[PDB]
Amino acid sequence: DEDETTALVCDNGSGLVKAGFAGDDAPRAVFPSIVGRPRHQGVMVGMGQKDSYVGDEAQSKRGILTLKYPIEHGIITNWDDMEKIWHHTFYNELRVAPEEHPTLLTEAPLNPKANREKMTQIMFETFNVPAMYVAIQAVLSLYASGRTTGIVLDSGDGVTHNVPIYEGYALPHAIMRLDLAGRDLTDYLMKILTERGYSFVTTAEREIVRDIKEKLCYVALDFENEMATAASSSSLEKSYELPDGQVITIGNERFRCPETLFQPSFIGMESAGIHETTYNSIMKCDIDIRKDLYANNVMSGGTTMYPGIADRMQKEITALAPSTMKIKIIAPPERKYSVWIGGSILASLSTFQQMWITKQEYDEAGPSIVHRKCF
Amino acid sequence: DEDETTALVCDNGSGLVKAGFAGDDAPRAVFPSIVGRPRHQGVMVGMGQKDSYVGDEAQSKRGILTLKYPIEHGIITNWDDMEKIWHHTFYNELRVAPEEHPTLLTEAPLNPKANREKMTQIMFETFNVPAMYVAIQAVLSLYASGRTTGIVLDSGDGVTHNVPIYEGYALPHAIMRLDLAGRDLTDYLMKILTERGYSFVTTAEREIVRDIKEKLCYVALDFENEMATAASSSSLEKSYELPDGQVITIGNERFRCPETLFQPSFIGMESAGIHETTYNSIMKCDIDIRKDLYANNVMSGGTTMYPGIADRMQKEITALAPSTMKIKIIAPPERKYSVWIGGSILASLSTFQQMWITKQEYDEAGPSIVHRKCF
Amino acid sequence: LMKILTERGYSFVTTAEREIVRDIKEKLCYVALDFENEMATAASSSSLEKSYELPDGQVITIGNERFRCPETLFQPSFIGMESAGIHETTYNSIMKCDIDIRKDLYANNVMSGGTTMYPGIADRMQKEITALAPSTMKIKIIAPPERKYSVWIGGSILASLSTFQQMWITKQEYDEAGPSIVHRKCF
Amino acid sequence: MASGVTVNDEVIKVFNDMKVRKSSTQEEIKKRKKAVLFCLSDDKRQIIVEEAKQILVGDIGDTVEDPYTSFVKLLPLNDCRYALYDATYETKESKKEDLVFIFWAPESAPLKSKMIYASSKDAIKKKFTGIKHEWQVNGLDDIKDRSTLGEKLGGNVVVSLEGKPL
Amino acid sequence: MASGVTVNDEVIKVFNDMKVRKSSTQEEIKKRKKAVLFCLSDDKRQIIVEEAKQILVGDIGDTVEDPYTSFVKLLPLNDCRYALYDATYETKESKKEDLVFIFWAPESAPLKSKMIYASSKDAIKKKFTGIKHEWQVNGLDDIKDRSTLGEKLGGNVVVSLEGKPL
Repeated sequence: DEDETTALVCDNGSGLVKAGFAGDDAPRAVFPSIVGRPRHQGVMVGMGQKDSYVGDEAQSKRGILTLKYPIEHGIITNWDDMEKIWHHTFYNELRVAPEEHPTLLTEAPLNPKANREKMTQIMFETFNVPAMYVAIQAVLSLYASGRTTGIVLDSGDGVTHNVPIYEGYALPHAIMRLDLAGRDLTDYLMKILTERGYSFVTTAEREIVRDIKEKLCYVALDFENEMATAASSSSLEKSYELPDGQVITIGNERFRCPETLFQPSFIGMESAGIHETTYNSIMKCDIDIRKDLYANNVMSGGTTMYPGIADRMQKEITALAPSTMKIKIIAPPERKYSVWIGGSILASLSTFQQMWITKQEYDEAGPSIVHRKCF
Repeated sequence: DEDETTALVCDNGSGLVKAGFAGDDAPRAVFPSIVGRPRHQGVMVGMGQKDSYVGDEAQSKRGILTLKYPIEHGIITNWDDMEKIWHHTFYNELRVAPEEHPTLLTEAPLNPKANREKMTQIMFETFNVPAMYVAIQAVLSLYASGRTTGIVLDSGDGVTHNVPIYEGYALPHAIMRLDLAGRDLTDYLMKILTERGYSFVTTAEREIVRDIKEKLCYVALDFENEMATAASSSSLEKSYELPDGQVITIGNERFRCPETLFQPSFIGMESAGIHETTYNSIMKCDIDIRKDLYANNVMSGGTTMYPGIADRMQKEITALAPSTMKIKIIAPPERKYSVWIGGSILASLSTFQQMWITKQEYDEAGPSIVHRKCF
Repeated sequence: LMKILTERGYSFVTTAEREIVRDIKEKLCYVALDFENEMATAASSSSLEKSYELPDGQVITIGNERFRCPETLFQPSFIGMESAGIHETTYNSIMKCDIDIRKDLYANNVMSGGTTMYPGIADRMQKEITALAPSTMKIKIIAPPERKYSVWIGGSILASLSTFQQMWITKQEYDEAGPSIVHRKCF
Repeated sequence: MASGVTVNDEVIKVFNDMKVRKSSTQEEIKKRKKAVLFCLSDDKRQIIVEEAKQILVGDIGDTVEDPYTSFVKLLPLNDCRYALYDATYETKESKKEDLVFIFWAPESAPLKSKMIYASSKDAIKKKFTGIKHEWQVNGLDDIKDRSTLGEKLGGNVVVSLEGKPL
Repeated sequence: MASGVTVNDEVIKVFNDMKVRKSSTQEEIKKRKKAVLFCLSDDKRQIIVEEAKQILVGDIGDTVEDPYTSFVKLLPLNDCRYALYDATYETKESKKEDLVFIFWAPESAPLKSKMIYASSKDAIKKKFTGIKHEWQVNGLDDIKDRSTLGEKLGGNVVVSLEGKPL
């Protein structure tokens, strides 16, 4: 009797949770890590059988919830709403009881090892999973670009993490985080639109500005060229309809928005820009491998879906790096799910009980099992 | 020559410049040897009321400066910037012109001896000094301990050094630098606070984390035993209230920060730890004198102020040195200022007048007169 | 204010009535210190309802509207935005300032503008921000007498100073330095 | 002409006696300035020195219980001024002898004094470079208490100040 | 199970034929080839051999160039593979010959090939004791050149590779 247990694949992500089945190469749900518990203010119309409104449920229920974020930076900032992420994902979105069905979870860059223990715990205590694994997000994103050594990133609405890697093993000295993110780019896009005189004030208006960010914004090859071209050709500004035929136009904002990720002073951030942070991340690594890092710059993450960003990164890295260095930036056909797609392939790669922890190995070794196994 | 004018004592240490008057066993200035050299914005800084910012005044300039030293690693990387540091030390922080009163300085950690002729220059040429002297740092701390023989460990916010001394003479072939700077144990401390989820990233928060360094850290008597105890010991976390009243806690990271002196591995460095560097330094000295050096290990610098450090060295040295020998660690009360205190004691004796190099000798004999008075 | 004076059947619409609704806003409206207390204190009084009078001799009555009106500035949820209150926006603004200066913003909350003329508003602001801020720190609000005009009054005092010697924004200098003169005639 | 009052280098003469020391055996005891007052000149153009008790390091023996305490028996109750201080304070790890800038602007003082004086903050703070602390003084009853001469430096002194326990 | 996947003993058999220089009299004539290509099996548990022209040393004496410069005309353009090669190089002092592990992963290839080959390549790297150099290669002109191959054998080498000036 030969059939295989189609495992569950939850990327816990950079505060954007991504859920599906293993070997199926599309998600089944994907939502921002928001859990809303109720306010007494407004009207609350509780017609489900829980108080915690998770992801989509909070996005459809403005003003009347107090929101709390169980993951923000890829670290789990809270546990008691984070259960309710997984709980809703299994029993409402994926539509299964985990009792027979193995689960791949993901660990993000810089996460403590006690957060593996309580993840290994909760999957065997609260969700009854027969066997589980904790994959490291950056290595899945690197392996989706088909490299074993190189530098990789995620860049989302949470944070941007840079991770240099040698042979699947991440180099911890040189991992860097830039906390200027796609959040601040969305709310900066909303700023420059209200400066142009267009109203956006609710979260239901803000997530239409977040739509405009995804579908209409891009990185310029350099700013002043694009600005001079947009000024001398006002015809390059482009229209957008809202979901009820009310029309806007946006142009010079479409690059002037993403540009502040290469220019921290335009938004009032101390830090290095992504180019500086990437070069600093490579430069805090060992002197031999730096040239294979320069030649394996894998762009991945939600915000890296912008046009022009790989083109601009090749330009910025050749301004920072010595001219004897052969730079090769890579930016694959899909970038916001590269973690989860690598996870779905890895969670459908059957055979050899090395990485995946079966229930019996927790019932022998306790929570410490994950540090014998997830090398 | 017996005139009641009090000499200006300036210690450079490893990276922490300290200044005041002689006679007083307490300084008037203690600061990091830092200079903010423009990051990109040089043309927008250069239309200001000055170009170039030194000291604490440079740390209150957000993002727009690359914050570096002249005396970065016990050696100088720019002389003009070192003069700008000493000119700020005398004509700002201490409020003096070195013309009015003589000055005692300290030889920089492991420098080639022509480095102090440029120090002799800048005193007599730029600051118009009447008379000066340059002492070896570690000998002053050893004489405050009241031996003439020992092995002095400096550990400052610049670098760390083991310096063997026999009867006032420093044994040069066995002085061993450990490239671990207490300045950038703060970089590690901020990195491991980012593993607690905290967003601390600015130039202001870095000196709040330097207060956390000197306030809340302690050396664990064993790391693997404390890491095992930490999982049960809810007593490990210590509270800190931030400048605007918001309370945080720091636990494990209180013993990681000092453990990076015994495990340079935990900050990703190839170097042996302070215990090994002390042993390796004694074992590059002569077969008889090792006997006295093993009994006279003198803890000095700033990053030997951590509770448990002398205690922990009395453990680790007895495992590498033979149990037939009589290993003792010595750890003075005033250790972090011992060098400058000894510089003030040296600049408050009266036995021989023209033991200083004078301006009147300098103007005919030049800088190299220094090696005929300064050991 | 006229969206709740609708509950009394006053079908106000014109600029000639917006005159009268302005005059209730200036001469009759106050912020509550505790909204439940000010409702209970009104209901335990033998007068809460009171007449105002229009210049032509006609009369209109106003009651608890006097504090139901102001209160939606302390919570925009009542008029039906998602937006936080002025105290919450003040402390969110303070919280987004640099850690080495947040300490002194607590003590230096200057209330200017036309809507700061309601009684109880500074007093309520100090009572509200002390629930938001860590109570080791101390809060201080300041609302001037001529708080209505305070920004223009400080402008009138600046206008009267003749010491142009490090300014030079003039109709000679404009024609070299252009529209952007204002950014190159300051430090 | 819509433009704030300009300070010139008369104030830098009085601050010479601050910006540098001399030898402690005599010269500091006659030439370290501990407190001095500055005012707007009522031609309405510049901040000048107000030659009403320039306090030093001799006078502390004769009458001056604290330097600033003798200066708090001059300072106008309902009008604004500027001042300097050379603060003598013992800490855990250093004796500090550091320069402070004072804005005196009583909470009840005229808006028409306050605005002219307060907008000169930039102008004086550029010229009096070598200061390390700033005292905001909101009236008498925000500086008659000897401790807040340490709190307005950042409080972290925690040993002694002006020869008094702290 | 997320473990990666393993080699059939076939790859280890041909590796021990390939890793040595063999007897000059016959084996280095028409038994020594110096290139091989491996594939991941379609049950997807095993790494196995595949086609790619394993040209012999003697075929260069028949009618051919160096076997690497004829192997590289049969690399899958749209699938990831492992190749193994004995690189014969010719320096400023002496000849040397060293074995290279070549992970081939072309940028067009399926993500589901990329991941499984990239994870399992360490579990064949750690099986071929006698490799001294390694590369991961993704463009056809990464893997097809001898000059950029001599850069990965770099370290003062220079001169020649497979009888060709570097």
